[PDB]
Amino acid sequence: LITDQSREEFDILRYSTLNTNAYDYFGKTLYVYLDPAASGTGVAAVGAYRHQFLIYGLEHFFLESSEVAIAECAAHMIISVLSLHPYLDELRIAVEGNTNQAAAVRIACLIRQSVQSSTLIRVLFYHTPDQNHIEQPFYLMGRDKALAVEQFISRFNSGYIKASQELVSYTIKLSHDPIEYLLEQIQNLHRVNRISDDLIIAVIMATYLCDDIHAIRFRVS
Amino acid sequence: LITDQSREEFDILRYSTLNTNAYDYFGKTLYVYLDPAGTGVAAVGAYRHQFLIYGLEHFFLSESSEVAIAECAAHMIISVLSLHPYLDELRIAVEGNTNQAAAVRIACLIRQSVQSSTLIRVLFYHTPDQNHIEQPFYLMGRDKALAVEQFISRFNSGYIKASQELVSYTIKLSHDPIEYLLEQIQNLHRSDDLIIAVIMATYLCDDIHAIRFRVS
Ligand SMILES: [Mg+2]
Ligand SMILES: [Mg+2]
Ligand SMILES: [Mn+2]
Ligand SMILES: [Mn+2]
Ligand SMILES: [Mn+2]
Ligand SMILES: [Mn+2]
Repeated sequence: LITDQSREEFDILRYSTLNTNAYDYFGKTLYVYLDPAASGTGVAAVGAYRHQFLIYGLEHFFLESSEVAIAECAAHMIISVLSLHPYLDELRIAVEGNTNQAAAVRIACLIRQSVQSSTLIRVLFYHTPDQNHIEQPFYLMGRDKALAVEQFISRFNSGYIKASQELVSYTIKLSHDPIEYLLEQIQNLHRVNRISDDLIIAVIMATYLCDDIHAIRFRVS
Repeated sequence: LITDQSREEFDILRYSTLNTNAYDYFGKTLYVYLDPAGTGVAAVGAYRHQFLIYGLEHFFLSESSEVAIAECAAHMIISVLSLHPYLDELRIAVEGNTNQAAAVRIACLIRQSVQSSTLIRVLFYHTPDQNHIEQPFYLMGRDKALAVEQFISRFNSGYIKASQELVSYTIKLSHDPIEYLLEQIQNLHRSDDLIIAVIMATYLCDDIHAIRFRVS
């Protein structure tokens, strides 16, 4: 399914971002995605380097309002990633509103609040047309899922997704190695009972939406 | 000559060997080379079909000329094996083109420094001379060209990489060992004593070289 060799490499080879002053080959766009949800919240923040993908942040979160914390957990990850990578100059963010578009709306709003208080930046959100035929800041996930998974798998096995040394994770880092933790969940992927899959799904997606195809669904919030 | 990328990537891609606990495709064997007099030493191993640098030394030289050279080489090694327990054998080549005899003393001294300090199989590269005496040194001739060609070809293709925590005692704290070798890499056209040590180490990792290594 997913090759031991591809997994190993993912583990023992991470990109030493803080080693160079030559940024001329990395992205400048941080792309982030979050699965909200007994269950857990997944957050992944990725960017490009040459023709490859760099994971800069992972959160997986368990539980005053669910919604205020969820927002704050993610805003915290972004302001730290951004801090460590000054070549970044734009945030493209996608919030899965799949079980409750209502809540996810506020969560978008809240994240932007937090981030822009901290730091000066472009902040766009994944905007999809609602029921009154009107654009909102949530991702409704569905028929793409399959392509997205079958894409990562392949991208993964060929070594295109790489972690960074200085990857930020305030939820996972004090208990596990973000990356080994992630692997336990990649190890668990299947094509299409008790298997929290929220971290990996968040990764997969945050990697799929970076294309040109979706370059326009992101829009000033 | 060498890509602006293959450098850039060397700088920012290093093996983090201690999150893994497989070592299923890790080179158990560690290859070491040294060029005597600037003197240069390189500890090198294999990952799958690619190479890693584990350790690096450029030492400048009070008497007992051969003892310092060897003692320095040895310290690196024991530091390096201590960090990578999967390492279980040792293939050391000691260049000797000025004096061949002094090459052989340095050989035997390194041998003693290690086996005193740790229990491990240790082979040296051998070469016949006047009397057909298979003697524990490597003589470096027409191959330099070849070996270096292979190296360019390998390094551009991204197969020669560094361990994120690699040993250097002779270098590390006013210079970064990686940046330090890297400046010597931008020099090569087919002083330089370190990179030659690197070029040779990797070169000797090849199966076609195995029988030349024996128990000293
Ligand atoms: Mg640098
Ligand atoms: Mg591991
Ligand atoms: Mn979900
Ligand atoms: Mn979920
Ligand atoms: Mn020499
Ligand atoms: Mn020399």
